[PDB]
Amino acid sequence: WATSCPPPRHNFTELPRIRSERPAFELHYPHMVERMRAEAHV
Amino acid sequence: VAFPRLNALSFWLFLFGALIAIAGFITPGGAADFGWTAYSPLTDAIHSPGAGGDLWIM
Amino acid sequence: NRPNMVSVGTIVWLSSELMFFAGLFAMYFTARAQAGGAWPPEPTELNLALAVPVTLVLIASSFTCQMGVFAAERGDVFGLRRWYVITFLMGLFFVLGQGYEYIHLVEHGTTIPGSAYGSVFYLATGFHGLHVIGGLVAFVLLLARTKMSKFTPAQATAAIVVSYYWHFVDIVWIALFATIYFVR
Amino acid sequence: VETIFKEPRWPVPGTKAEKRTERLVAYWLMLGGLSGLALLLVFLFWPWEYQPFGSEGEFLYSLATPLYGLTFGLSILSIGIGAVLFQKKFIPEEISVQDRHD
Amino acid sequence: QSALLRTGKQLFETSCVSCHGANLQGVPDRGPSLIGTGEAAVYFQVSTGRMPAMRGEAQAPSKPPHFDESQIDALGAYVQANGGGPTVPRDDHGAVAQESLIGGDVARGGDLFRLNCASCHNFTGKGGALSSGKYAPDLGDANPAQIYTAMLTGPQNMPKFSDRQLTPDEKRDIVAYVRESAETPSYGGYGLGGFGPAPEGMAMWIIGMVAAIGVAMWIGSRA
Amino acid sequence: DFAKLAAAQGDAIDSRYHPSAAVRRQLNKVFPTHWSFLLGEIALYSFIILLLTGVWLTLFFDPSMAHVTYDGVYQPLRGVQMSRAYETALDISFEVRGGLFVRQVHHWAALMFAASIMVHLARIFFTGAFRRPREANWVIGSLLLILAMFEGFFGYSLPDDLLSGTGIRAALSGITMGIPVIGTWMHWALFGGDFPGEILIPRLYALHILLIPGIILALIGAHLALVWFQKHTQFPGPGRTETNVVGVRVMPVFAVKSGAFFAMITGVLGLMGGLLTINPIWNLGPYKPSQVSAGSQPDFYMMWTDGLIRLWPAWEFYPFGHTIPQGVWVAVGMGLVFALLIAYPFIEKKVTGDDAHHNLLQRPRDVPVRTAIGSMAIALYLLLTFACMNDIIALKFHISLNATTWIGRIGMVVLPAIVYFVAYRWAISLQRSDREVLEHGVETGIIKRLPHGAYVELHQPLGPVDEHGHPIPLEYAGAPLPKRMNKLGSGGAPGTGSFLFPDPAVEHEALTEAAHASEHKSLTALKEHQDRI
Amino acid sequence: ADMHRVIKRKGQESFNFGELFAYTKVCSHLGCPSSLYEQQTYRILCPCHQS
Amino acid sequence: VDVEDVPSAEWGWSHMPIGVMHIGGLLSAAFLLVMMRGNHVGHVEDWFLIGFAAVIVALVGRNWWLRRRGWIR
Amino acid sequence: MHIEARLFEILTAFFALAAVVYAVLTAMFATGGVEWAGTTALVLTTGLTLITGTFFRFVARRLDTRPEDYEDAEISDGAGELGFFAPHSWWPILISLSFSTAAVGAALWLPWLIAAGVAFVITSVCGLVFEYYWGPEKH
Ligand SMILES: CCCCCCCCCCCCCCCC(=O)OC[C@H]1O[C@H](O[C@@H]2[C@H](O)[C@@H](O)[C@H](O)[C@@H](O[C@H]3O[C@H](CO)[C@@H](O)[C@H](O)[C@@H]3O)[C@@H]2OP(=O)(O)OC[C@@H](COC(=O)CCCCCCCC[C@H](C)CCCCCCCC)OC(=O)CCCCCCCCCCCCCCC)[C@@H](O)[C@@H](O)[C@@H]1O
Ligand SMILES: CC(C)=CCC/C(C)=C/CC/C(C)=C/CC/C(C)=C/CC/C(C)=C\CC/C(C)=C/CC/C(C)=C/CC/C(C)=C/CC/C(C)=C/CC1=C(C)C(=O)c2ccccc2C1=O
Ligand SMILES: CC(C)=CCC/C(C)=C/CC/C(C)=C/CC/C(C)=C\CC/C(C)=C\CC/C(C)=C/CC/C(C)=C\CC/C(C)=C\CC/C(C)=C/CC1=C(C)C(=O)c2ccccc2C1=O
Ligand code: HEC
Ligand code: HEM
Ligand code: HEM
Ligand SMILES: CCCCCCCCCCCCCC(=O)O[C@H](COC(=O)CCCCCCCCCCC)COP(=O)(O)O
Ligand code: FES
Repeated sequence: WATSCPPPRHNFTELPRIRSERPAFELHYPHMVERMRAEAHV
Repeated sequence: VAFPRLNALSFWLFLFGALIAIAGFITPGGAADFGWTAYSPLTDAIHSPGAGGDLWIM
Repeated sequence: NRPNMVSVGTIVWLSSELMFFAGLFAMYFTARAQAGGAWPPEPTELNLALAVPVTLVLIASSFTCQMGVFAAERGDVFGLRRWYVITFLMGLFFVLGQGYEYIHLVEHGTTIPGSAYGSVFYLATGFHGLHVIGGLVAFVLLLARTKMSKFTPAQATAAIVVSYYWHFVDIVWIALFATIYFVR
Repeated sequence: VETIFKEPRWPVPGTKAEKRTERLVAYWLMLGGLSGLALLLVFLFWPWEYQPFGSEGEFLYSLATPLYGLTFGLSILSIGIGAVLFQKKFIPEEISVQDRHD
Repeated sequence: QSALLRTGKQLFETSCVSCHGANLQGVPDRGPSLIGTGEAAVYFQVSTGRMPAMRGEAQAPSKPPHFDESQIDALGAYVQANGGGPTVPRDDHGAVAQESLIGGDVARGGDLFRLNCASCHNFTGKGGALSSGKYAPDLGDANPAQIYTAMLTGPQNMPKFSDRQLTPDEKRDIVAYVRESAETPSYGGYGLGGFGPAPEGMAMWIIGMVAAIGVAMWIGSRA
Repeated sequence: DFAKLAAAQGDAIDSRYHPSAAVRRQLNKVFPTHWSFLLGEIALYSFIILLLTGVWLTLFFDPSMAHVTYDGVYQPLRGVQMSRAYETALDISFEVRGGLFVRQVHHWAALMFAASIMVHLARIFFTGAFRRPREANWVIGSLLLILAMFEGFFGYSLPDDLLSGTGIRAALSGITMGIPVIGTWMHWALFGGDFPGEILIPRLYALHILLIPGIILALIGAHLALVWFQKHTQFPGPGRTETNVVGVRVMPVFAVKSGAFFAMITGVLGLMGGLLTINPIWNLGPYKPSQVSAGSQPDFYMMWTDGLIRLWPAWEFYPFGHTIPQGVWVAVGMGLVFALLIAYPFIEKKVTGDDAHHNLLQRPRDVPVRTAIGSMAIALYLLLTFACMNDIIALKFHISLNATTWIGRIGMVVLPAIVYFVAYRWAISLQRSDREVLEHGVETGIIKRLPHGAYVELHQPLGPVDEHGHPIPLEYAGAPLPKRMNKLGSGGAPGTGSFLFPDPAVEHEALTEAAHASEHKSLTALKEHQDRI
Repeated sequence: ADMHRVIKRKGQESFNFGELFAYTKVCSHLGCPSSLYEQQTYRILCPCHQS
Repeated sequence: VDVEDVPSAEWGWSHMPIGVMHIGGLLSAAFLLVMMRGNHVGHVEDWFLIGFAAVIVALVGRNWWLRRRGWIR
Repeated sequence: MHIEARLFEILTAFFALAAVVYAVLTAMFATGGVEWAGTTALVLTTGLTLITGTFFRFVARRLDTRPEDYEDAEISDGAGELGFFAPHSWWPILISLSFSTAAVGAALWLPWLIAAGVAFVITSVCGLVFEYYWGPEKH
């Protein structure tokens, strides 16, 4: 979900920083990076 | 993928393998009639002599 | 560094091949348990005067195959060809040795339809013999590729993964040789 | 007709590869001669007469005609292979352009 | 021998009653009557492995035999005891005659085979295709007794050849041609299946033309 | 010694016939070196082998239909009544040393001759070699194909065996007598009476050894003379135009290549004649009208004729006390195919409207309509050929015989339509694949990850490059475009030496420098010539 | 047992001797001998063009 | 046709009129239907002919309608 | 690639325990003694993970931390050429057709068709292997 629809021949014209299991969510919503880390554990 | 050529080989190998098993219907005896679990000795030449079962195996 | 993608793929596929021989071993062991006391039954008479020298040749082929791997990693394409040609010749002798033993066994009444032991013995060893034949084809194909272009690290990788298959084939035969000719 | 390219196959003399290529062409020609000689000997001395079914000589007669084609076929084929190799390894490579005037 | 008849009925009760019934009258739309078929029909149908059948189609094909030689004789005797019929030839020892059925005049057998047998099969007896789904099988695996019984009994779609239409001497000569032509090696090399132009053309296109074209690309150039 | 003799004879010939300008103009002729241009030589070489083996067979064959009693060595046929044609045919294969080998090679040579013409016809059709000014050249070749089939058909009918006699009885008799108004008059005239008569085999023997081969040789001579004097077409490429031929001269490259190719064709035919049994007439038996066999197929080049008979439905008309059998459909359809094949270039030039001089061949992908039409014709021919073999296919492959007839019947129209659509798209699809290389270069297959995470594939430009990495797109020139980097020399050389031991390094470097220098000027010479013109 | 399924052709009703029928061996299509007579299906097959 | 549809448009015959293929399709189905007039007693083959003829007719009609409405050219 | 090898070792331990327990549980409790067809598969199932797991262990101890094996790795750390990946090839469909031809011959037991399929497979496999190594034509 971090690439265009449809993806190019090599699937990626760029790559975001991968720090968790949801790199696309982190990239599209930078303001939620802090919330996910703090609220991860109940 | 790791092996682009081998990935394409899997598709065609599967497609031609699937067609061979289905091709038992055009035979006069018919396709396989012993079930997908093909229990023994039902799948045997004595109990399954037609070519439909042979095409199913290959 | 870097993991060898071709080596990883070959090793992963080689492990799957072991499950193919698992089915063949199951047929032999299932028939062995139903022998009732005679395994192998008459008139089958296995001889170690021919199996042992042929088995030793196949074992010695692994050493020559490994010698070619060292030459391949060193960049000596000619040294790789010399050791793999010798390995091919001794690997071919295994097929001829196995085929010669098949002729005598058939003439003595041991055939695939003749006995249940003949079925488990021939399919288990014959399918391994097909693997040896397939390995010999791999040796020829790889050797033919060495004269097509310069010796590249990718070319050397193909030599290594071919030896992996040969080592797997030799190891499988040792299990088959011990199970059949010793565990009776 | 204009020959725009014409060079010898072995500009560098005294090379082991050139001698090796000379032997390779000769080996195919020698094989053709040996097979042709075999055809002469097989056609003259091999048992060719028909043998009835169940006879001792039936197997030998069954190989009479197959041996005739094996020796004759391999002889001229080997000569042709050597001739092709000589053209591709010793005859100079040339490119010629001819005006059609059609 | 009462033991042989009882043994044959004992095999019949567990193998053949499903399609032929308990009294050999035949189950309608499942199997015909076995009354009058004789021992020869049962012997051929069991030794060739054709019976017991497993399903209804164009022809039940051949398969490995379900009963051994002793059981075939018992099965044949039980059917023979009900309605009679032709019997398989036997030698002096009482076993099924195999070598004694070979005729000494193959030339007559070849002409008889061409006139009466080479229509459904081919000249060399390789087989042929019948009307719809049915097909004549290969004759290279049938022993002389099986051929004799097939001529006597006339399997599914095969005109019955009686001992009057074809005398035992003629039948013995016919199987002589069939048995001889099966094991005579081809004289011009590989037999190519012995079917005629059909394998010859396929072998030509895949061998001679492949080699000729492959040689041409070696000699010639691309682009 | 030998050098003096060479000049002695050379001056002797020149002083009498002055064959200097003529021979030099024949030893300087340039022929292109494309692999597909050797396809026609296979048919020519096969015909020569047929001439040599055919002459040998005429010294032992007695073409008679008089019944005789066999007294030869073949035990399974002792006493069997047969004609003299079948009597001597067995004598050749059994009573003559090497006769079976010659008989088998001759029959295999005929199959190569028929197959080579079909393959050679495909190249002429798909590459457009039939266009102006070679319309008559196509017509002459088309007659050769028709003559070859009938010559071969009369070939295996000579031994008078039950397999071919059945084929003669159906094809030559029933179709001929089923023709309207003048159908039984031709049959009566050709057979000299009712089937089988007593004159068919001698007449067929004469037509097969003298008349038809004589016409074929005359047509081949005109065909080869026309090709030699009207020049040979060449594929588009570097230095290739429409007013010049690019290749090698006859002496000595083409003469050696043509002579060597003849030797290897003879070896292939010689090996097959001595490794595969063909037409085992002794196993077939003499022809009797009361005897028949399953699988009575003719030879492969005549199977499509028999396949049309099997597939065509039972459509007869009975107008006012007369009868038009199902053979009229096959007879008319057979003539229609020959008429369409011969007159194709004129049809194409009338439809397309292109009536210009053509010397450069067209790639099959560049002409999708003709490629689709040819693929459609090939598919129809293959379906007709396999329909003739339906009974054996039914027996071997476990298919209902009624199914095989109806599969061919429905497939006779459905399959050609499907193949035309696929071939039309495939040919146009190939053009797009070439356009990709022109505007993007050859894909090296190497994937590189950019620092920002972009995945790109390294491309090798085929020409000049613009400001940045991307090249300027080239224009299609009708020539094949490389798509594999190994074909461009990126793979290098393994190293000079034997298969087991390496040559000295100085020798290897000298040889690789010589090879690299040779390819540098070989390509430059073509570019220099191309730029000049 | 199958005699009740026999259909007679006009002008040929009395051409049989009971259960014995005589038919020409020459196929009406092109003249091949059509002698692949199946006894149960009562189908005469011509091996040349599958009639 | 033009370059974008057939890149080698000027290098050879690349256009076939749609009328020939449409009429040929109708004749293809007509030939399938008329073949039901035969000596065969079974009707399994008759239904196969009907299905193939219907499929061909549907394809021809679909192409003609799309061409008429301007969706495809 | 420590985690990659740990996955196969975890499977190796369970497969080894199941094979040993089930063999010893059928030798004294199953009717007829050891279940052979059934045990042999379990024992060699461990070998499948053992071979892959051991090789991954040896590979991991040779190479240092990869960019994909680094908890906090940057995208630019992996910049560079990855390797060779085939752009296009029609050889795989020919190999499948060649293998299917032999299978049909094996199913119908046609010795000629089996031999043709085996020859086709070798020819098709040769093209796949040599596709990216054939040199330029020497003319
Ligand atoms: C440059 C190129 C030019 C040169 C090319 C030419 C090469 C030719 C190759 C072959 C040459 C052989 C010469 C010797 C001939 C010979 O002396 O032979 C003996 C006998 O042997 C067979 O007897 C079998 C038994 O021995 C009998 O006991 C048994 O009875 C009998 O059974 C029949 O009879 C029964 C009733 O009796 C019936 O019940 C039954 O049904 C059947 O009819 C059997 O015969 P059959 O099954 O026919 O074949 C069985 C075959 C198995 O097949 C085959 O070889 C198939 C392979 C070849 C056939 C030809 C090609 C055909 C192409 C395919 C059809 C392709 C189709 C694919 C479709 C794709 C596209 C379509 C859409 O096993 C064998 O021989 C094993 C031998 C293996 C040889 C392998 C070749 C080695 C090559 C190595 C090269 C190295 C060179 C490297 C140099 C650097 C029969 O022939 C007999 O007549 C014959 O007499
Ligand atoms: C017009 C007509 C007759 C056609 C209808 C019959 C028909 C449908 C043909 C195909 C028959 C088949 C293949 C049936 C079996 C089931 C099956 C697997 C078919 C379809 C499967 C499918 C769709 C895909 C699987 C993969 C695939 C596409 C490949 C198939 C590979 C094969 C084996 C194809 C060949 C089929 C075929 C019709 C070829 C026959 C070749 C011929 C004519 C050879 C004759 C021949 C014979 C008869 C010999 O005895 C012989 C003996 C010794 C040496 C040589 C030969 C020899 O060449
Ligand atoms: C034993 C038995 C019972 C069996 C039956 C007998 C039998 C079948 C025997 C046949 C034996 C035969 C025919 C032998 C073949 C020998 C042969 C062809 C060559 C021997 C030499 C060889 C193998 C190679 C090296 C020797 C060498 C010097 C090679 C080339 C020789 C030279 C310089 C000239 C060629 C001479 C030659 C023999 C070849 C003929 C080729 C011909 C005639 C083609 C010319 C030609 C061609 C090819 C065109 O393409 C063409 C296109 C358009 C218009 C016209 C032409 C045209 O005329
Ligand atoms: C078409 C009507 C045939 C004629 C003419 C001949 N045979 Fe036949 N044959 C035919 C069929 C349909 C079958 C199989 C029937 C079944 O139920 O499976 C057979 C079988 C044989 C066999 C058995 C071969 C075997 O099982 O291995 C033999 C030996 C045989 N036929 C011999 C034979 C002879 C000698 C013939 C001439 C008198 C003859 N057949 C003609 C079909 C037809
Ligand atoms: C016995 C039959 C035939 C023989 C001996 C034969 C032989 C040859 C030979 C040797 C050539 C020289 C160039 C080449 O090989 O491509 C040639 C060219 C040619 N042939 Fe054939 N061929 C035959 C059948 C045919 C057929 C069936 C056709 C057309 C339907 C045909 C049409 C042509 C044409 C047009 C050329 C010239 C092509 C060009 O100049 O590029 N020939 N033939
Ligand atoms: C294009 C040319 C030719 C073709 C296609 C051709 C084809 C054939 C074929 C297929 C046969 C069958 C062989 C067999 O069944 O064993 C045959 C037989 C024969 N051919 Fe030819 N042939 C050609 C030229 C010639 C020539 C030039 C001659 C004589 C000089 C000749 C003489 C014979 C004879 C005598 C036979 C019968 C011999 C026998 O069947 O044993 N043929 N021909
Ligand atoms: C029965 C005997 C058959 C003889 C066959 C021909 C053998 C002799 C070859 C003659 C070649 C002489 C070349 C030469 O250098 O001598 C030359 C003689 O003068 C000539 O050029 C005569 C030209 C006639 C040649 C054309 C005839 C056909 C030749 C075809 C060859 C394939 C000597 O030239 P020079 O003095 O060295 O400059
Ligand atoms: S000849 Fe009897 S069906 Fe055509």
